[PDB]
Amino acid sequence: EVQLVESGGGLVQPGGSLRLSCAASGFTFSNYGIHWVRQAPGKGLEWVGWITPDGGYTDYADSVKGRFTISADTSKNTAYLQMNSLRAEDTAVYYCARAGTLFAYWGQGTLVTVSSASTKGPSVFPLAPSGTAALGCLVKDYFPEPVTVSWNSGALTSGVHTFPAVLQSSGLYSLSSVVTVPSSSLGTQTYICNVNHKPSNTKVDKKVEPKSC
Amino acid sequence: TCDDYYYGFGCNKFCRPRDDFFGHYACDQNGNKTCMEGWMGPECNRAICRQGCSPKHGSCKLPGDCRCQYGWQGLYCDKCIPHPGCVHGICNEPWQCLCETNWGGQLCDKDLNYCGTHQPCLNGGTCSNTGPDKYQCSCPEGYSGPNCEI
Amino acid sequence: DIQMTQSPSSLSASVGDRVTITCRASQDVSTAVAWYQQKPGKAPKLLIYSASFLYSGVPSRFSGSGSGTDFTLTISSLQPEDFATYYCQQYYTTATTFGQGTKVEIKRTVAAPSVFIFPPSDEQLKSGTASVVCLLNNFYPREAKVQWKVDNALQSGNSQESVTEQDSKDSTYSLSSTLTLSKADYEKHKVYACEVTHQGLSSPVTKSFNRGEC
Repeated sequence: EVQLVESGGGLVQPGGSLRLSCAASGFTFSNYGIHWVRQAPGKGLEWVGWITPDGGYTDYADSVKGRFTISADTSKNTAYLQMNSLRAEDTAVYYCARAGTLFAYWGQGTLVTVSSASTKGPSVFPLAPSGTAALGCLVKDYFPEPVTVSWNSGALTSGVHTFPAVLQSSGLYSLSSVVTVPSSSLGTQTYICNVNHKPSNTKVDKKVEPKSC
Repeated sequence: TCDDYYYGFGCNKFCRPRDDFFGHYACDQNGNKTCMEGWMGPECNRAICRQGCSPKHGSCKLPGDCRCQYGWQGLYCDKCIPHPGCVHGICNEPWQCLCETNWGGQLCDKDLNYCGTHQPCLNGGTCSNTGPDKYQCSCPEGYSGPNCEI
Repeated sequence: DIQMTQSPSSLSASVGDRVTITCRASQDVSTAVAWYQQKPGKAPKLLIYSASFLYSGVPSRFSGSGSGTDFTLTISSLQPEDFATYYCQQYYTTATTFGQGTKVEIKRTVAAPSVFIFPPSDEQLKSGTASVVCLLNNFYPREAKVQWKVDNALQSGNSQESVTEQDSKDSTYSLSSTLTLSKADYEKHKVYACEVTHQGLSSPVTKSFNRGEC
């Protein structure tokens, strides 16, 4: 089946440069083309531009013209987006879509964050419980986005609420991930959060235990 | 020699690629349009249907789908939808219920051999089929009614 | 440079409701209009193409109409998993334009939240900070007033709220309220209370703890 995977996205200094890759599979690459559509946080969809793998033709939006360069490689089945002279306005989730399909196939999207601020790994703290019980994990002080929070290595999805990150006064993001579990299940069944922050290459497995002073 | 989107001997052939309502094509070095996979027409604005899609009863806007016009069904969109709720009948054209031997009428749910199937004439009466779910009860002496029950 | 304008900007509807989202093009774009469903954190999912053609695998409750400059999307009978930001798109030109989006929220019966208070862990206190987390679990409507009272003193400018997107089944929200202070400022107080005011609760619910105590 048709698969489009975007990679390359991360923290970039304003005025800096970044290259994104769109790894395509499940179809003849030379027969279509690749489009790039970005979405700024809390904003709508914006078409950055497109490439024909056959011929090497390119077209861009006036907003990204001159600074952005789209390239392709049929032998790798990969299309690229070179971003230069990066303004704050360029901070968005960048998606790649197959041409000639009325935008039916999109990739998962990669996050490009244009900021002067530095990369920080989060500190993971437990939120110990005290019929029905509740516990969580406090993923505090991290930059940039995103952070993935898992419970019991993907074996716990029911009653789990991983809250959107709040940008603190310090400029660092912080979120909490909670889970509803039976109070009888406590002690017997163990609970561990599986926090991963790829931009700082942080991987934390914090066991949430109920204390008794 | 040639400017952007100009090809051929004297750069007199124009071609700028498209991926919209008007076309889904790239351009070759001869200046000809090369349709994207699943696109058809000199301008590649038409979609290539599912292999076997009915030219008259099936259409395209996405390759390789085969959508159906009201009254038609199936993968190749070549089979008529019989009139609801058609029982022992078939169709040639949509909303038709053509009965076989032997049913009627309209829905082909009414029996043409109601005597053979049900035997409605009681107390020694004679049954003769007169149409769809229609019969005739010829009654013996001392019996009357539509089924020789009185 | 065609412009796509959606109406309304947002709407709240119950399960089984007929939802109608309109989209106006700045120019004539024929049937070159598509509709998408975008769940927060996911790529847009194609619903309708060629202004009226339903994409494969999309529920038949989703339909589209329009030709020229005015296009509409219809959700005949709204479902709890239909919460998203819907976008109309023009592909009359290769440089595709999208509408601003239309948020669709799911209305339901009033559900009172299960309030929980989490005191700062010794591990966070060892790093020099104290975060007091208050959880309002599975509630409807979204409108919920959260007040922090530290030793009966009402707090302001030292707490941040975070709300989850609606549940795909029971259309509820979950909210976190994190009160942040230094290890120093935290030790200067005893009672940390989280007062929750919601339509589901007849009288505001308070969840508290005494610092150090269990």
